[PDB]
Amino acid sequence: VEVKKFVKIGRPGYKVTKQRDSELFQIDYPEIAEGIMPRHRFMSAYEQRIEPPDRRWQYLLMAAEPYETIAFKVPSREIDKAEGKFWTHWNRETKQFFLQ
Amino acid sequence: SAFDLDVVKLTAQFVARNGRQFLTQLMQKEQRNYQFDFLRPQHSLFNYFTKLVEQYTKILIPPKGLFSKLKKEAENPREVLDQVCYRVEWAKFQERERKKEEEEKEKERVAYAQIDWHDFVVV
Amino acid sequence: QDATVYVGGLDEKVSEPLLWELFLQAGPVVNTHMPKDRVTGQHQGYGFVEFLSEEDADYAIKIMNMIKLYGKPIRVNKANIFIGNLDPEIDEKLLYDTFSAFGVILQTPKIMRDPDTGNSKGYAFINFASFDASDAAIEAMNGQYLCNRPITVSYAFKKD
Repeated sequence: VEVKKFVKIGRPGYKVTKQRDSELFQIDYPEIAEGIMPRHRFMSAYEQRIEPPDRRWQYLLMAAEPYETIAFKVPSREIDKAEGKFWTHWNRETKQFFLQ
Repeated sequence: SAFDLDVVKLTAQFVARNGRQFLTQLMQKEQRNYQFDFLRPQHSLFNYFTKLVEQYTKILIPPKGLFSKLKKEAENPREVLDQVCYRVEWAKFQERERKKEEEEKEKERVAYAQIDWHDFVVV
Repeated sequence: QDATVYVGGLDEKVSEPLLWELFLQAGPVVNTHMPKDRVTGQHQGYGFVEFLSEEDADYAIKIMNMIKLYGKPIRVNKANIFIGNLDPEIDEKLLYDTFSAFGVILQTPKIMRDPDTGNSKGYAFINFASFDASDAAIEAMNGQYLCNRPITVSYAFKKD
């Protein structure tokens, strides 16, 4: 409750770059100067501010404390894993966030 | 489980005297109709066989007792006490690093459970 | 207790002579026991089949394991995260292997058992290493298709 109320929200413009891999998205974020890594989570389209019709898909959204959350819709059922400690990385030297 | 451990120790003793990575005394034995399931890395015994091969390679070191004699660990209790104190300090530093990693994971879990998940933006 | 096999996951179509008739091909089932509830007055899904020999009970436990009887996962056995509606065919090692795909387990999990039979109660408790594995279990495992039983993973204790 204390961390959610003291979180500043200016909502800057994020820079996401997707690429279809085969065996992965790159989000360019500014310097946050904190140890809190940006977290990704997959949610449903049933909850919204206006609740539009025909919403039956899922969206993976990455969020950070000084920046706004960037969400990408996934029409497929399961093609990857949205876990944080499994297939995600955050280089604080170049401030590059990657998720596959 | 004594026969399998003895076979793993014999394989680690025969593989440590090799002059190359693939030119060993166990690679030619696989083609000589000798069943050895511990050579494949898919088995759980391969992780112990690799540690046995590493111990056999460390038993062939020049300060391991082949052409030299240890004097600090064998004739100085103060050096052993200093090594034990350094190991205790390294264990305390590893415990402090694990506690710092647990605190960072708790802070990340507190920050992830307090962010707004309704502000979705698709660009 | 050794000659008797505890069966779990019985629906309303299964009855007391029906389990003895189904277990007659495995071995000489001498008696069948079904504990009745106090509020509903019916079986709670768990029962016992007392046979004559222990080899027949072992064959019934190795033959009728994880079977689909009356649309229910019936299985015979030798008589902070909370998981509900779990199948009795899984063990503690099987639950630890199933929970190892999501996250790392801190120790061996434990499953609740009935004070009368002692095979399976219906709920279990498992603890993860960190909160990320608990969030991955609440996101993915809370609703995943198990062995003919829809499980439900939830948080045991949460502070607002």
